[PDB]
Amino acid sequence: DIQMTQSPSSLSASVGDRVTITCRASDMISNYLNWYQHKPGEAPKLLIYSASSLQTGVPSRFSGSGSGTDFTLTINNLQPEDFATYYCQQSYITRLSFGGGTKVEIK
Amino acid sequence: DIQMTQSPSSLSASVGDRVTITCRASDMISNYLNWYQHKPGEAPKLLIYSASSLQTGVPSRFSGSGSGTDFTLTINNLQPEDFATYYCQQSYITRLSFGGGTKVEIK
Amino acid sequence: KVVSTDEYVARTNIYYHAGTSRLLAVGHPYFPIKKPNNNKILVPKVSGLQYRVFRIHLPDPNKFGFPDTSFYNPDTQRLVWACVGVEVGRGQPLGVGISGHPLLNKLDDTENASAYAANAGVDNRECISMDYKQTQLCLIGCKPPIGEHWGKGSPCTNVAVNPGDCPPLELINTVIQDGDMVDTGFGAMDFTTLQANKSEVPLDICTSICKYPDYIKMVSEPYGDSLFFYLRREQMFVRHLFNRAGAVGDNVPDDLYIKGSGSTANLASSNYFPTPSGSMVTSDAQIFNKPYWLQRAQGHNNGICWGNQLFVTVVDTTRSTNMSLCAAISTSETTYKNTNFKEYLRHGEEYDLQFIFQLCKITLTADVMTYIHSMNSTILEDWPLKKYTFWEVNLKEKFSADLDQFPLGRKFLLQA
Amino acid sequence: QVQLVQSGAEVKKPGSSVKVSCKASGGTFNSYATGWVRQAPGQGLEWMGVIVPIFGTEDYPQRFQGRVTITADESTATAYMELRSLRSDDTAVYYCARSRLGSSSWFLFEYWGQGTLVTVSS
Amino acid sequence: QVQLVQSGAEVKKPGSSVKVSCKASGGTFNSYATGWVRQAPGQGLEWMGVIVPIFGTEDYPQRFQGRVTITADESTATAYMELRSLRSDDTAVYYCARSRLGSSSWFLFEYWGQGTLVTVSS
Repeated sequence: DIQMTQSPSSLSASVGDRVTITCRASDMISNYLNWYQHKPGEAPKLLIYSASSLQTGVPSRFSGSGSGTDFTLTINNLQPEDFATYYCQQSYITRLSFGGGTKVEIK
Repeated sequence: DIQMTQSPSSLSASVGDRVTITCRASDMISNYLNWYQHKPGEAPKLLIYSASSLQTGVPSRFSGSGSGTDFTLTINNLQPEDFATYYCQQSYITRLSFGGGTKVEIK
Repeated sequence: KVVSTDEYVARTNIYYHAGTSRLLAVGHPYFPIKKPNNNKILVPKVSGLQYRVFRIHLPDPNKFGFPDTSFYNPDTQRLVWACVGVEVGRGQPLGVGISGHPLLNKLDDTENASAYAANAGVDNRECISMDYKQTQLCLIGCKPPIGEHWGKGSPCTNVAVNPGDCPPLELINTVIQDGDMVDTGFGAMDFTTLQANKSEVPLDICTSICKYPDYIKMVSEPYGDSLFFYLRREQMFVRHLFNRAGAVGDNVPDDLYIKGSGSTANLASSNYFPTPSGSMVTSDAQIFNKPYWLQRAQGHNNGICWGNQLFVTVVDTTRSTNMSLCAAISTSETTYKNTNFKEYLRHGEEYDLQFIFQLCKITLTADVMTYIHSMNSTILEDWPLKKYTFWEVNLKEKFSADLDQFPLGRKFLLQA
Repeated sequence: QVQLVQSGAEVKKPGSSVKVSCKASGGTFNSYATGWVRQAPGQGLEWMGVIVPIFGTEDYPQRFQGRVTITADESTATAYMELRSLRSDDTAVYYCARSRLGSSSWFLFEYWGQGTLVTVSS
Repeated sequence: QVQLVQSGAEVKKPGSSVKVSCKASGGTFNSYATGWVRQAPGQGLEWMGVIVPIFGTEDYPQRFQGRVTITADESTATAYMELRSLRSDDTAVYYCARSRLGSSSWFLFEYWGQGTLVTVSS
């Protein structure tokens, strides 16, 4: 299988800031990376697939970029509804796996 | 066959506003959606076909977008001649069907 | 114990000639044409890959009017016909016909590939045509032929059956009738019951049964009444190699491959099927328009037509050209439009048959009576096939003793 | 340009059959696909059937099969719609929609008739 | 639109087996790929297995092979997950993720269940 590392594990931000989360793969996985958002009491929700494409109904303030072993998620103009937990997921092989998770909090 | 749901069923607007109408399909129909305009005492008139394309002779203030099961019609800078009834139509199969219809009125 | 007919049947030196004038059949090569409101057929289905079964009726020689009678004693003799020569005349030019499906289940071309199919769709069906395998065959007998095919069986009741399971398979023997379908390169199976998507074989066999003659069972019959003579000739090769689309019924074992990644994360279809092709029609390879002499049959029956009845089975795919017809809706236009013309397909087929018969007589002693009664009870009573369809031929009014007045009689007199 | 002209208003009794025509007048049409729509008093639009003589297509909704027949004549460029076993809920306005050969799809119904009123009552 | 509904909370003893269901209610689904996820108290998300009935794919993680079975029924559009030999560390919330045919990839898990709580204790 493939192990994935997500950084950082926790960060604090204020409304209107820019937040970046880095994701690193143990092998070359091309662009087979997806980003998920999870809030307490709800199901996980997909934001970015194939490391660049934006899911329908998602604000354009979310973006993602990367390839090979390095990927990143960017959120511009943070809003009060953006405070959640974010996860990587590789889909290079049929034995999928998740990252550690990054929790965004209020400064 | 395929059932289609159109929302809302009635709305009131003023001259110069933006009006959006949502249309939902019971199955995946790709981009096989068309929008029709109907006024009392006249025949129905086509505006948008294939969910994105604009019919010749139609003002550019009309637009449409969507895919899969969700589609939408947008009208910007509403004029006095835009007050009519609007219908969805799927053409994914040869057994075509219409939506419920949305009536735009004067505030 | 079964004895040969040469022991208890005596042959005389009287010969007769019989023949049909001309048989024609015109129709649609794929499906019948029927009225929308009614269910009566307007245009039948006539194809080059249909079994042609002719059931031929002969006069009763006991009641037949012979110029001379002293050659036999009606008090203790009975008469019967024997076949000694057959010719099947076959008109029309040589040709090859093709068939296909507008929604045939084809996924990819696997003969040569450069990219991997990593995404599945909803409907991947295509409009595909091909030409079938080449086959000629003729069978002659006094009983209708026997064919075999693959069909569904009765499952065991120990465990329940879920939707989508593989149907059980068994081999079924039936009687070949006029209008049945011959094998085309996909096997001898019931396509109606063993295939549910209706999109795996072309339009003229997708709801039919393809049958193959049961030669082994026919030649092993103790009396040998169902086959006096037979000829066969068939050939085919492979033109295209494709996949099929659908859900995977049986998974490939994990010890036959190494798993991939990226585009090859999942596996492509392993339900490969080929496209058949008959090669080429020539005049030198034809088995028709030639006389057959029935000197000595393989079985114990040596051409005796019990019950005044004959059966001839013919298959010939070497003349299967379909004609295209066009009709103009409006002729008041000087520029071509696709919507101003209508297209139709037709197939026509021509036949001729001619026979030489010999008169035989049988002495009815107690042992002979017992043997014939054990062989067939209806023969003594005369001195069943009502639920089958054959092409009926009535030769009760076409015999002549002037043997040299006909093309086949001249050859018969020339060979002897 | 081209204009589609429909027949006049019809008054029928229950149990009878009605037939409506739709003729193209200007220019040369060379029709592509034909379909019929209706509107009942106080209701929306209902598709009633389509024929595409090329590709050999003829399809009607399930609630209308057996009572609706749609025909086209290319020599005179005239479409016909047949309703059998009329009921009191068939009182409505009927519209003829047609598509022209040379367009990008068979469902570009850019040509519409003026509509015909049919009243089924005793 | 379409909503996935899961079964109720489960309380099991160690050594037993549990089975969880996931039914699609609205519209017609025609599923593409099915997978199961879980979250333990105070931990992250763990993938537990995927099946793709087209292409004939069925794959589970190494730490879960032999105890997890994932099944799908297309007639009723219902997914099932089976756990055998339950342990005290299997107390968690389980989520059903599904993809629909007609999308651009098999890993577009846009449909999720509400989650089912499973408690393994004596």
